[PDB]
Amino acid sequence: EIEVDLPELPFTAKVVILGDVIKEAVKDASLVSDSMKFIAKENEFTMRAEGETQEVEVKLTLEDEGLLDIEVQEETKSAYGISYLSDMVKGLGKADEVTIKFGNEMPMQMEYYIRDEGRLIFLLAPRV
Amino acid sequence: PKEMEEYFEMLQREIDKAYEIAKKARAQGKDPSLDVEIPQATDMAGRVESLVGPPGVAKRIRELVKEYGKEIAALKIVDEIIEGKFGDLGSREKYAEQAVRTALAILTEGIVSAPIEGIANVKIKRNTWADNSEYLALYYAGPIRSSGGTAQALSVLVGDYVRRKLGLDRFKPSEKHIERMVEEVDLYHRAVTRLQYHPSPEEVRLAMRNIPIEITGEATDDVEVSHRDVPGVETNQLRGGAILVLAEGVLQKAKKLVKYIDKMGIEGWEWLKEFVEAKEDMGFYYSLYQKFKEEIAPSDKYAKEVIGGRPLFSDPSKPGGFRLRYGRSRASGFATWGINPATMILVDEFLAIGTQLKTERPGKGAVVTPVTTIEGPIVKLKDGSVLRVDDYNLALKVREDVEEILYLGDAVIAFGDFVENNQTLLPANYCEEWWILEFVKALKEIYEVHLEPFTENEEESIEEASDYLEIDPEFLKEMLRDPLRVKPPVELAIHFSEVLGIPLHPYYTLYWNSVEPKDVEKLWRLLKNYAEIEWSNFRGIKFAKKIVISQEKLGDSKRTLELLGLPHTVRDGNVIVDYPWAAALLTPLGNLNWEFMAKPLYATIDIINENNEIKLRDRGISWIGARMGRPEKAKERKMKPPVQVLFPIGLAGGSSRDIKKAAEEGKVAEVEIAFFKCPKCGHVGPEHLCPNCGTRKELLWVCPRCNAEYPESQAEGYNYTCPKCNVKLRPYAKRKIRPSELLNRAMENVKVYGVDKLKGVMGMTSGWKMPEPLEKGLLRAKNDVYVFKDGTIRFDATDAPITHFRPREIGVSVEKLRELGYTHDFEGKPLVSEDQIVELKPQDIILSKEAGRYLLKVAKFVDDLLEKFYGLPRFYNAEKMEDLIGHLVIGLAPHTSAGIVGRIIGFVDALVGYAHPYFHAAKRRNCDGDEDAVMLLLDALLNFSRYYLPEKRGGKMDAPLVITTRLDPREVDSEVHNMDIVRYYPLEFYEATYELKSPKELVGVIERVEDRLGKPEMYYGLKFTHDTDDIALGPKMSLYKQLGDMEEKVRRQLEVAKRIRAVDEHGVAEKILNSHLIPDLRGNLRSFTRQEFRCVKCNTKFRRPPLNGKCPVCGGKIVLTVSKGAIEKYLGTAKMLVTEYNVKNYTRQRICLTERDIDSLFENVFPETQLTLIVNPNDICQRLVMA
Amino acid sequence: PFEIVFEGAKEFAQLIETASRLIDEAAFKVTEEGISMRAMDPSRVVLIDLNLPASIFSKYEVDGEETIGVNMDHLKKVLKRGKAKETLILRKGEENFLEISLQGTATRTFKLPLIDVE
DNA sequence: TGCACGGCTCGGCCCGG
DNA sequence: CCGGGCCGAGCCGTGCTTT
Ligand SMILES: [Mg+2]
Ligand SMILES: [Zn+2]
Ligand SMILES: [Zn+2]
Ligand SMILES: [Zn+2]
Repeated sequence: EIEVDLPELPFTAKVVILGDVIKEAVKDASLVSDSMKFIAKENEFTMRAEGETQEVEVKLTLEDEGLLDIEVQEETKSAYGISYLSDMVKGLGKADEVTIKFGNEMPMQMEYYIRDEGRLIFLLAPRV
Repeated sequence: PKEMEEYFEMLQREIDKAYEIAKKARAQGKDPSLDVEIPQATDMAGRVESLVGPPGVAKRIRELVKEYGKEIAALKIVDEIIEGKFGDLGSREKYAEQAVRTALAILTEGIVSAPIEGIANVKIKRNTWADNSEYLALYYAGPIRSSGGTAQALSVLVGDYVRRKLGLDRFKPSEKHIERMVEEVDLYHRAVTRLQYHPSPEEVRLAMRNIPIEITGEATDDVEVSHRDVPGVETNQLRGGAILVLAEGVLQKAKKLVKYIDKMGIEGWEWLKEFVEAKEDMGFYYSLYQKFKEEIAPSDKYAKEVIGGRPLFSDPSKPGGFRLRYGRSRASGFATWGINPATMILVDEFLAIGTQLKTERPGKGAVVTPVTTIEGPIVKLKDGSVLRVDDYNLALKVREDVEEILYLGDAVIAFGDFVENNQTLLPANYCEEWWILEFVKALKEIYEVHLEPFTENEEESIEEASDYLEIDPEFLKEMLRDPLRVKPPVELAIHFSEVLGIPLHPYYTLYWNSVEPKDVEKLWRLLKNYAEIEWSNFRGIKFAKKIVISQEKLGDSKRTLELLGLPHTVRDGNVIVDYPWAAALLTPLGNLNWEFMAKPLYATIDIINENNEIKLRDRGISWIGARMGRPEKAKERKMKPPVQVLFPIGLAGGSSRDIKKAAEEGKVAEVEIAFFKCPKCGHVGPEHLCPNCGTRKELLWVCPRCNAEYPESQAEGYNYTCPKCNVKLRPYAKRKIRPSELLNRAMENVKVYGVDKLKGVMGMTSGWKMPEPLEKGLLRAKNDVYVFKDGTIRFDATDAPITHFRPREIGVSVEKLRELGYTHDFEGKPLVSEDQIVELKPQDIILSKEAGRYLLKVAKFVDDLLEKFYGLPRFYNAEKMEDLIGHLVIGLAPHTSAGIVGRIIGFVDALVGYAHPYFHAAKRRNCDGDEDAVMLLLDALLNFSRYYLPEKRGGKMDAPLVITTRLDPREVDSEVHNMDIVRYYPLEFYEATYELKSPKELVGVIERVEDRLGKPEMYYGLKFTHDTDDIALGPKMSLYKQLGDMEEKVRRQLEVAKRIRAVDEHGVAEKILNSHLIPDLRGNLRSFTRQEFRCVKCNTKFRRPPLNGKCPVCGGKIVLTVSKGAIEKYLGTAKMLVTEYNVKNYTRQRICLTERDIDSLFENVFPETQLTLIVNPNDICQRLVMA
Repeated sequence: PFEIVFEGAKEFAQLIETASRLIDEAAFKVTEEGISMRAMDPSRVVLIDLNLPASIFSKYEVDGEETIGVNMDHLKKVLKRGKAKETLILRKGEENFLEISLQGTATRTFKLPLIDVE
């Protein structure tokens, strides 16, 4: 047994989406690049993946069906690996809500509920 | 004096700190031995006593060496052992063997493994055929092929001395012996290796008929001679180890061998000495060129073969190639070259830091290092402009527009490389380090003011000089401090040349002697007639500021401007030459005041100097040729199939020898292994501790004949011989083991459950067949590291030299350096800044970042081992690669049996291992393409064992049987004794270069490492000539490593050859390449019609296929060994080369017939059944035939 | 600068994948009438010709005529990333980069560099 | 001693029936 | 939604001018 726990972190931006969109976006980023960048602004969530030469751009708005809501304390952006993201996001259901919290160059937190009471949480570290 | 002693004391302290923990862990009885199996030495005598013995010889070796020397001491030790004062041994052959081993260990400093591996046996044989008299024979094994020419020659010499001292007659062969030896030499040359040497039959006959000993040994290759059944020899196959010592030993090292003999004062080899003796008006620059061509003739042996994908960077001694510069940089000099990173970039990054290239003049081979204080290429862009790309960023920026490389750049080659190879000095091109000496001398001779370059001068002299020359004193100080970076403006250089009377500054000298005087006459006429120039003034000196001439009027004289290396630009149909480079061209020509006229038997510079008042020196007169080979390397070490634990599994694991998979399926494996028995209860298995009671067990000795088992205590009483029989016992026997139970016990022991794969070995190659604990394998698998034959983890990398460094290059703070021990900089001032230059201590190393990444995993594995398997506190406690600074390693060369300790101080971002030249010499390495290993000290201490070494013959090569804790420059090597350690070469050297002298005539004018030997100042103060901004600046990976296909490789290589002006691709490159593809095409085509079919299930090979069609006595099909696609894999590239370039008709017809021959052989098996829609795919064969 | 809209990106992906099996590089000719392609395989045994007039396209907008070349593998992968009911959009600006966007449940745009083919 | 071809086996994806 | 087909990986092999 090894004890580890992280205190509550100040998460400037918080967005809840569906599993399918994140799954496809991670797949595309892996197709082009090796890392992903999570950028969110007022009523707008976008996720990019810049390859050596190619480019991928996915953007969404609260008015879109992909997102359910957004609340951005201030401008935010960060990057994470693609291997771990593909490992954890795989197996997500289509009709599943996923809550994502992240800020500036600090670990992202993803979580979703099991039968309205269970819960599974991930804590992905940043790059650089 | 005292800092060196403190340094060595700290090293010993850290070594003791590691050794204590290694001893504590090993005493718990979980390993093959109850103590560490790597003793530590301090000097040559200790290494010799450890490696070969006999005991107590260390004191005698020390005293004799201090009295007489090395050779006399070795021979006196031979005599002392022969007399038998170290204890009775036995027969005569025992005495001879012991004496030869000890002596050959003494003479080679006891590093290489020749005394232990090369010499297999010494025996006395009778000359039965003629006289029956006795003579001595030496048996040589395979590992003698690696020792070296000097080692082989000294082995032969010491054998001859011992046999002379033993009262044995000379060896006397027959004529059939000579004929068989000649045939063996020829067969080895034509079937095994080129030997890098090939003596003539007469020379070999002389040697064989004059060699007083029998140079023989067992078979090593699968080839049989025709002169069969020669008496006195127990084999009819190739004895490679016996002939290598003859060819590359005494014969190839005659000069050094005879020098050694003369030093020893032993006679009888006068024939070899005699063999060695038998083997033994006009303008100034016109004459100099003639004489230079007469004496130093171009060499071509380096470019006799070009492979596909490895470019040729210059033709032999062709202008426009590598400009020779005499000097030694911070990180070059041992055998390496200094290169500008801009030239690395502008050749498509085929050159990277640490890439080897086969050179022409000084030696054969070198490694490239970045030097930013020398010049880069001069290129011609796609719009017709000329540029001087002396900067790395500019090279990155303008790489796309480059159309031709007019000049390639400089190469800095040390004076100690010319002394080593005995090469006549080539004339020196004019440079800044020569101009500064002339400037200082003239100032002193005219004004009586004393100044010195590259150092600090008194203020009064600076004020006097500045007042006399009327310039800024600060500028004078700066220019004298770093003449290679600070240069005066062109007008000031002209003023200096007017006042003092010295040639023009070498920066503003163009390549005048690269054009003919008639071309300069034409250009002078054009400039005088149709050019518009703007003049200036400076202290009564008029110089040009701009030249504008229309392109149409200039005509075909634009090539003269390009061959002079003159930067200009083209705009609106005009050619413009700008401020610094208008006076560079017009001042030598007298500002168009005296007409330029050609003369016979004169050069351009001769006419300029005869007519002009400001003199010039030839900026480029010596060029070198080089070619690519052997990219760099900083990779790990793995066995042919990767292994993680030294545990036999057999075929129960599959092709990949997966122990975990075999354990899962409940399989039972039968393999040869060693069992141990617990004395108390009676547990038996392949373990060192009994699980029930945890007490050390005893090895079981088994009689092969009746399978009786005897514990270690019992077998000792029986002398390891069965009582019921009369045969020797064995420590092992074929046995059955269940992997599941053992793996589960190991997993429970270390608490490591998630490991998916665990690779093992098919069978153990040692004579004990002891297995390694499975816990170590599990921890290795968990931490992702691999094991080596002796039970250690190793990392291989190319090696480069370094003597001074900057704290900023290696990313270490000044406070950390002060903690490590560094306090001053190389000039004596305190260390306070990270931009200063600090001298490196002899045993401090600078690893790469790949090495750091791998050694982090190794450190984690060692910490886990200590915490889990042994129950001791962790040692390294590292989370990032920079937590390893201050920790020791072991350096080891692949052909030696002794290592040396080193300390980590920083990391760079290249793929080489930087270290002091003494460190590389201590491993007997030359630093011109060699690769060596490193391992953490504690890992080797805990893991290395002598019971895991293969028993074949060379299982002891490349193993740390002993480690050296101190470094002594007097006994590391002999090539590093020629390195130069001066801050700058004197004027006398530069003036003597023009006389084409030899380096030995001026060896006392330039201080070398040899001059300081013995005195305390051989670790203390060494210096360099050229500085460098960064030591790891430039491309880090060769482009050769990211090309996939052979056609793509050849295409890129040919494009590079096209760009460079001094290569001449158009036929030479393609012909030399075709003589690398044609041999493959023809050899594979011939070998197809006489192949040998093999069975895909077994490995039995049949001369001709079975009539049935399937392997009898097997259940598998029959396959080919030379497929159809193996013949014609290089046909497309060969056709491209023939059709795109200018090759002789002979080669074109050869290729056109080869295609037809490939097509015609398969006419009845693969008929051309498919028609095509379109034809004429740019074929050259059909066109040639039709014409 | 053109704006081409195609419904059912899956059928377009299938068509391009079928075309790309034999050949490696091809140049697409686009004019005021439609898109046409033609090439021959390296073995000189198959010739494939394809045309797509403006009638099939839901929205077509082209000025003049141009030929656009690109690697078949990367285009095939990007099209394979499409779905059954999405609408494919081929658009380009002055910059010589081919921008492909698929607008279904969400909008995703890829960039595919151009290449010149004889 | 690095490269180039050609027989297995052996899992991870996929796609359609 | 369960199963074939296809495609890397990873082991064992060969072979590298010659009247
Ligand atoms: Mg070497
Ligand atoms: Zn027991
Ligand atoms: Zn017996
Ligand atoms: Zn068979």
